[PDB]
Amino acid sequence: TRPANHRQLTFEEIAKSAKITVNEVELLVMKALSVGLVKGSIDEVDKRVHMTWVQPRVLDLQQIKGMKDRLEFWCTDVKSMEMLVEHQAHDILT
Amino acid sequence: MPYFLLTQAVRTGNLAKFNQVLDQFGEKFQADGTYTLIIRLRHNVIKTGVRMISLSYSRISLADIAQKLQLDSPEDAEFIVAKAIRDGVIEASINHEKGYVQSKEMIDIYSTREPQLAFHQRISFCLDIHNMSVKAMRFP
Amino acid sequence: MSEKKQPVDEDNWDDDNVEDDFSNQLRAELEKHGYKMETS
Amino acid sequence: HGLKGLNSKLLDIRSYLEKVATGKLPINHQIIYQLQDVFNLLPDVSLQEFVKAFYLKTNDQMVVV
Amino acid sequence: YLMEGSYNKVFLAKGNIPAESYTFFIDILLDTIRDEIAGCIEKAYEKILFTEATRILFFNTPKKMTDYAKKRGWVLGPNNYYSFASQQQKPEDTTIPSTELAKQVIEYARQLEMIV
Repeated sequence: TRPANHRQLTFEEIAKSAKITVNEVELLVMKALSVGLVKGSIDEVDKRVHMTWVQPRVLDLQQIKGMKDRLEFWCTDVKSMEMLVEHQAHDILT
Repeated sequence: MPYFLLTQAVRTGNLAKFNQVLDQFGEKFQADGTYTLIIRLRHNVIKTGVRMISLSYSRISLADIAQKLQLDSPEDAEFIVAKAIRDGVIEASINHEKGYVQSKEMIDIYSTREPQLAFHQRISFCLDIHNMSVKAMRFP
Repeated sequence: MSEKKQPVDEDNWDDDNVEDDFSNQLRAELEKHGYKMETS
Repeated sequence: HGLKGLNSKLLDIRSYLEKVATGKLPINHQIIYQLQDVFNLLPDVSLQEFVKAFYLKTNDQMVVV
Repeated sequence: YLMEGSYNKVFLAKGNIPAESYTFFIDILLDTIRDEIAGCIEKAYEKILFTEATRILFFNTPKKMTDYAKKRGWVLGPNNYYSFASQQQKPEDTTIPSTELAKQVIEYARQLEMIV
């Protein structure tokens, strides 16, 4: 849902949403590692659960609108500065 | 020879040795007309003396460096270190009670920062000489 | 040059650059560092 | 790579917005958003989320320069 | 003496001067020295006691140091002055220059293409 990253997550956030105790967060997130929805290893010093990859599920009308916001934003940002690569460096090529 | 031992007294922070050089060797300096610096070079040597100590030590106390550089008083030492920070000479923090000066090692200059940024001026210096060699080659 | 203004107006020498640092600082030194034995 | 990469980006994102409007199905489903979310390993959105890749950014340019 | 700095030694030499007519200029020499007590002494020191700053400013309890408590800000502490917080502003300095480092490679790689 979020664009992240904001990849590594704090245990208190999992203890908020999933409302699970601190001692049980291990079994929780590590079981998802075997299921395959997330491969992210867990950082157990600060007890923060790090995420890798992602599992997409279905879609919603607000997801397409949320897509065009953060998807085309990659299109308008890169092509804008890509013209800067085309502009200045077209003289040294010719 | 009169101008030789001068710089030998610049490497040291002694006032009695520096003033004796000005008295005996000041006659040779009259023909050069270099007397403009001798008043501001006293402030230059005290920066070399404190840089020698600050680079050799992590922490340097104002009371220990007082008589070692013979500033003789705590109050003018607070004035020198203040102007040393104003000139960007020293990074030392100072804890004022009596007081004393407690500094720490300055780092993070590292590798990825200074050398590659300086190499921008090095290569721009070298690539211009490539043109200097071509221009000199075009005459023959 | 010889033009313009300037005409009007191993060795031990190489080690003397470092050797003069011994003259104004810490002598050589044997006697003093030899006296520090029985000091403390 | 920016031209041909981001033009199909705009052509599809306009047809994907057209989905809600008309032409539904294709729902698709699900292949559209699935690999789009594989593209989402890095978005990269504001700003670049490179705090871990920042020092590593110039560190790859370290020896090249 | 301004490089000592003075402050003290200047005012002692201000006791006897021929001068002559310097009386008007030594009053402006005050103001240009007086505003340096705030500028020179910090940054950066931790805490300097009340009467220690008064020793340089002379007088007894002038409104100049009261104007300093306003202007500096900085801190007005009881029987002491503080540099909080802290020492000051805690420069990181910035994580942004990683951007301009990529900008430096732009023209640098262009200079490699100019030779070519």
